[PDB]
Amino acid sequence: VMSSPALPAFLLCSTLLVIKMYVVAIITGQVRLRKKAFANPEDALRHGGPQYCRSDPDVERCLRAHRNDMETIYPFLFLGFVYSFLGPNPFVAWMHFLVFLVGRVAHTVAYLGKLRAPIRSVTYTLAQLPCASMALQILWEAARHL
Amino acid sequence: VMSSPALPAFLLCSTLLVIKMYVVAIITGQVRLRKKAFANPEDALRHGGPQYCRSDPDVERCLRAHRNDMETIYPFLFLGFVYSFLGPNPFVAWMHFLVFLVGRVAHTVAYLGKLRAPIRSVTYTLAQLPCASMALQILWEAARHL
Amino acid sequence: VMSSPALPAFLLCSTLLVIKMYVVAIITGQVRLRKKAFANPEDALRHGGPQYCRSDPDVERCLRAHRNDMETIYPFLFLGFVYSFLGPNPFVAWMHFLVFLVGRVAHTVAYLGKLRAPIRSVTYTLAQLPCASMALQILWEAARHL
Ligand SMILES: Cc1ccccc1-c1ccc(-c2ccc3c(c2)c(C)c(CC(C)(C)C(=O)O)n3Cc2ccc(Cl)cc2)cc1F
Ligand SMILES: Cc1ccccc1-c1ccc(-c2ccc3c(c2)c(C)c(CC(C)(C)C(=O)O)n3Cc2ccc(Cl)cc2)cc1F
Ligand SMILES: Cc1ccccc1-c1ccc(-c2ccc3c(c2)c(C)c(CC(C)(C)C(=O)O)n3Cc2ccc(Cl)cc2)cc1F
Ligand SMILES: CCCCCCCCO[C@@H]1O[C@H](CO)[C@@H](O)[C@H](O)[C@H]1O
Ligand SMILES: CCCCCCCCO[C@@H]1O[C@H](CO)[C@@H](O)[C@H](O)[C@H]1O
Ligand SMILES: CCCCCCCCO[C@@H]1O[C@H](CO)[C@@H](O)[C@H](O)[C@H]1O
Ligand SMILES: N[C@@H](CCC(=O)N[C@@H](CS)C(=O)NCC(=O)O)C(=O)O
Ligand SMILES: N[C@@H](CCC(=O)N[C@@H](CS)C(=O)NCC(=O)O)C(=O)O
Ligand SMILES: N[C@@H](CCC(=O)N[C@@H](CS)C(=O)NCC(=O)O)C(=O)O
Ligand SMILES: CCCCCCO[C@@H]1O[C@H](CO)[C@@H](O)[C@H](O)[C@H]1O
Ligand SMILES: CCCCCCO[C@@H]1O[C@H](CO)[C@@H](O)[C@H](O)[C@H]1O
Ligand SMILES: CCCCCCO[C@@H]1O[C@H](CO)[C@@H](O)[C@H](O)[C@H]1O
Repeated sequence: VMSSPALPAFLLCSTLLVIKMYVVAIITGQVRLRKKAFANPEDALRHGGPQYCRSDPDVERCLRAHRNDMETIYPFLFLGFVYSFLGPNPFVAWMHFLVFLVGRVAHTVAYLGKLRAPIRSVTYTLAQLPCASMALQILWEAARHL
Repeated sequence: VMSSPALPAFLLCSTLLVIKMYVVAIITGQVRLRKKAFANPEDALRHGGPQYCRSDPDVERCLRAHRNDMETIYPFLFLGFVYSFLGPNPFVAWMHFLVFLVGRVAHTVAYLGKLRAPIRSVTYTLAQLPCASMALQILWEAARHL
Repeated sequence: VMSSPALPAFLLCSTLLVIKMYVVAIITGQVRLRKKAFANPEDALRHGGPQYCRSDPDVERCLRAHRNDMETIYPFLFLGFVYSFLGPNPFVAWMHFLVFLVGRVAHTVAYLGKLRAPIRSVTYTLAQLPCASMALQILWEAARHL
């Protein structure tokens, strides 16, 4: 974990974000149970009957939050890991990881909590900024070593 | 690959799971062809006409299995890789990877095979357990190096 | 970045592909705005009224392209990284990464541009070939170190 000074901070933030995705998965399951809205007939038949194989807006919302996480957090897992080894300024790297962590936690709160627009959109944008920054830095480092 | 004693086992299990996801992708395509259920008008027009741009429950099921894989296997690729470098007991690490591999293969069989509830849900839970375990271990290691 | 001769090429191609996924995300948002097709009532109410919380075929197409990217590019991020450290022939490794990069960029163009079948399907197949190749190579290396 001490292979680079920024690595511990990266691993802390990334792992917290993975756990945060698992929290969304757990919430999704609980909403399915509460609202009796199952994706599969085999699930529905165990939990009240075939009529409960149905869509639900809250389930769909949970799935959107989880999908958006997959569209954003998974790239961060890659970019942040590589970036940790490019010798960035420790504080600067910290700030990249923290902005992503805070932005993404806020995104899930804004999504699942149905907060007014443009709160969710702003949190998404905030979090994407350090990702764009790391991506460009990796490009320069990779290109110059070709 | 010998950068850590647990790494070969991790790389074997992870790569098998990636191949298992590709198998789901291949099955999905075959179901689309068999059931004539295409997502795109350009596909449908090559394969019988515009009426074949349509949803199908078996195609949707394949997509759910693939999506669930993305929600679970992708985090494992990250967590398991990092965990391999934290000096875990070789046998203990093996067990983490094997439980995930077996649980996830069983999950796909239970999903695509339409096995009775709660078989699929149990396989998902089984496989998530070693992921939660690795995530916590990474948190402790990262935090203590800050 | 010089931990292995193939690594710079891998990091260049992978990071470009992550940026290419972000481009799809940006396009998706712009299509939502242009076509007034929002996934969430809170978005719709800021942008003209509740009737604009609705699906749209172009938005759905963008989401399919992005999802297909998640089904294919994310595995490449893992496989290509590991493969970079297995001492492959530099030119051979380059070719694996370039075929994936070109195939995937072409895939997005074919998907979003609604090009005739089987153009998109062929680009997908082309790009999967080096992934299958790397996966098998990782399997052999991992297995022989057990
Ligand atoms: C900077 C970056 C780097 C890497 C990847 C993506 C991006 C990136 C690119 C673009 C955007 C990006 C693009 C449109 C954006 C925004 C951000 C924001 C914050 C708004 C809301 C505003 C502030 C106008 C408001 O409502 O007042 N719009 C309009 C909008 C609103 C709803 C929907 Cl569904 C789609 C589009 C956000 C990003 F994170
Ligand atoms: C432990 C862990 C670590 C990390 C991430 C997630 C989790 C995790 C957390 C919670 C669960 C978790 C939550 C509800 C669960 C289960 C597991 C299981 C196995 C059941 C079925 C039972 C056994 C009751 C039955 O039917 O008899 N329920 C109820 C249920 C059933 C169907 C649907 Cl769609 C949603 C919820 C599964 C997990 F893997
Ligand atoms: C080789 C590999 C390695 C790893 C993972 C997957 C794969 C992999 C496996 C299979 C395929 C794979 C499977 C069916 C394929 C193709 C490739 C191609 C190119 C076609 C179009 C043809 C050429 C027949 C035409 O239309 O003339 N079909 C038929 C088809 C068409 C549309 C839909 Cl929705 C589903 C299936 C593509 C792959 F990339
Ligand atoms: C990481 C997981 C974050 C979970 C954030 C959940 C925010 C829940 O927020 C709640 O949402 C309800 C309906 O959506 C509203 O009725 C409540 O007013 C609101 O408190
Ligand atoms: C990694 C890929 C695993 C593929 C597992 C596929 C299991 C197929 O299982 C089959 O499913 C059919 C319909 O779903 C049933 O009619 C059959 O009884 C059953 O054998
Ligand atoms: C990485 C992002 C790639 C973007 C490729 C977008 C290709 C757009 O292609 C355009 O699509 C329109 C409708 O789909 C058609 O009407 C136009 O003829 C076509 O030029
Ligand atoms: N897949 C996204 C691509 C763009 C994006 O990520 N937008 C942000 C800010 S508006 C978001 O939170 N999207 C909601 C979602 O993905 O469900 C979408 O459909 O909107
Ligand atoms: N996205 C999941 C989150 C929870 C989850 O992964 N549940 C397991 C056990 S019930 C599952 O197999 N879900 C089916 C699916 O994701 O389609 C869901 O909608 O259910
Ligand atoms: N999830 C894919 C699995 C197979 C696949 O990736 N097919 C390629 C070639 S036909 C594709 O471009 N699929 C379109 C898509 O995923 O939306 C599907 O539903 O088709
Ligand atoms: C998409 C808008 C976000 C801009 C990200 C800024 O990212 C910055 O880019 C500079 C030039 O590449 C780099 O020198 C710098 O290290 C990086 O932080
Ligand atoms: C979510 C329920 C799964 C529990 C995972 C247990 O995980 C365990 O956690 C302990 C305390 O952090 C660790 O000491 C131990 O290494 C780890 O295997
Ligand atoms: C799914 C069809 C794609 C085939 C990928 C070919 O992949 C090849 O496999 C050989 C045998 O494992 C390896 O010796 C070779 O390094 C690899 O490039």
